Amino acid sequence: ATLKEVEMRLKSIKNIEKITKTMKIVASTRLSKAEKAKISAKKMDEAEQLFYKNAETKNKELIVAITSDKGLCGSIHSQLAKAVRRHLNDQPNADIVTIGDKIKMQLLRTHPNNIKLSINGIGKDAPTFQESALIADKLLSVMKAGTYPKISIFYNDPVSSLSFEPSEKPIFNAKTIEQSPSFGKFEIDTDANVPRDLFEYTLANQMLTAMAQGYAAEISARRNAMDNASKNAGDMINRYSILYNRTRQAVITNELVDIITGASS
Amino acid sequence: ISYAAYLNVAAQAIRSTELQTASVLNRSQTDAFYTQYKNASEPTPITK
Amino acid sequence: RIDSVSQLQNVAETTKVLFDVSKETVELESEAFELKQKVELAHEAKAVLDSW
Amino acid sequence: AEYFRDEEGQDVLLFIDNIFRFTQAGSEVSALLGRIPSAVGYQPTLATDMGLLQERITTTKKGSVTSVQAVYVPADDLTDPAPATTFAHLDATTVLSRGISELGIYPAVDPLDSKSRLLD
Repeated sequence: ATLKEVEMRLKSIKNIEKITKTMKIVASTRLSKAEKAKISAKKMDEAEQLFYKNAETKNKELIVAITSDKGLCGSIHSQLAKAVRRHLNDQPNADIVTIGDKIKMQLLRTHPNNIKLSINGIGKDAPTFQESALIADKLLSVMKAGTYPKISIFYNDPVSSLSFEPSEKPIFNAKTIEQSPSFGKFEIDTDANVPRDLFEYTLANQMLTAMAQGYAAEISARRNAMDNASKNAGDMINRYSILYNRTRQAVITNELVDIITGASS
Repeated sequence: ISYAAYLNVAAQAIRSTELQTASVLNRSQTDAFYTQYKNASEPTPITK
Repeated sequence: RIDSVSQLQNVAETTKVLFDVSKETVELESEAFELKQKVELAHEAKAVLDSW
Repeated sequence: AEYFRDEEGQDVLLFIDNIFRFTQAGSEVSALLGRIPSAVGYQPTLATDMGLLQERITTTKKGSVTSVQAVYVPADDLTDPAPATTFAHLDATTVLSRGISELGIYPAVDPLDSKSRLLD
């Protein structure tokens, strides 16, 4: 009546609560793995950053960002979208490679000359080297990544275990090594063609590092967002409990008048 | 092909001796697509 | 330098056209008052007559 | 209101606070008179009794009659027959509710619960 309609909606809230509980639990298990991977990646990459630093640097233009194909995990997807957008104030038509289905849809609106290359099937998978390598190799061929003066990579940095701030680092072009302040303490002749090779190899290694942070940030956000969902859903359970209790009394009292009027007559 | 795609293959051979864990195989084996794109317009996906 | 100086000259002349025209329109509202009065009086006469 | 309506052709208004209180009074008298109360508590003679005042508020060619009427809603249930049976006898409403009152929106008129016969 009113009654059954109360009871079913309270159920709906319950089922929702039950699934967000389930999720947070599965999120905690994934998360541990995620953060451990990210130390190793950062540390490996860091050994290259040491070079890039000492060497110094002089880093259209490309944008990469890394996100989940699967929807829901917090505001990971659209806070990441604000930061892409910030750097698309340089050139409005600049070419975005979307590792992640979600961000692509949103960007395609804001400017349509952005989506050029896109990937798929990353979101259900971990930050593993194979994915990064193939995409890097394809980035050279399709998109001609070695032409660019700037390459920039976006991810969401897992700031503290309860937060994520969208963050960046620049993949350094082959061009940087050559003309940078010091290449005299990284002297060469014809012993190797270090730029064209060192560049390729750091496309995949820096991009991987970015996937690892992003993954750790996403799974962390997800846990927190679902954690908050249970709370807000609980609050509705408790209000709807007052609704159920009033709904039950009303049905019984209105019903009594009916039997009484009949009996009198 | 790239210098780092050749390292990648070298890494692939290395994933199989049998002693190696599940994650190792994933750093060396993925079945995915990559959505080809141009313009809005899309050529259809192909396996990465 | 010529660009600035020309604007002053050209602008200074033409704004006088709007300054006169605008106030003339205000003069028209005095004549408008006679129009308004005729409407009041006719509405008044019509109203009584409908009642008749 | 009718003298102004009939004899004179001069403009009328009506403001009412509340004609729910007319309905409320009917429920109170109902038992004593010799009627058997219908469900909720409202009179078994509600449509006929309601009918007579609201057909004595009606436009004639002797003059138009703009009316503004107010209905007091008890327990805020609008699904009770005394508030409900009024809408049929209405052209327009601008329903006011407790919820929009809490939200701080004054006037408290529901913006999704307003209707008119002048809407087209």
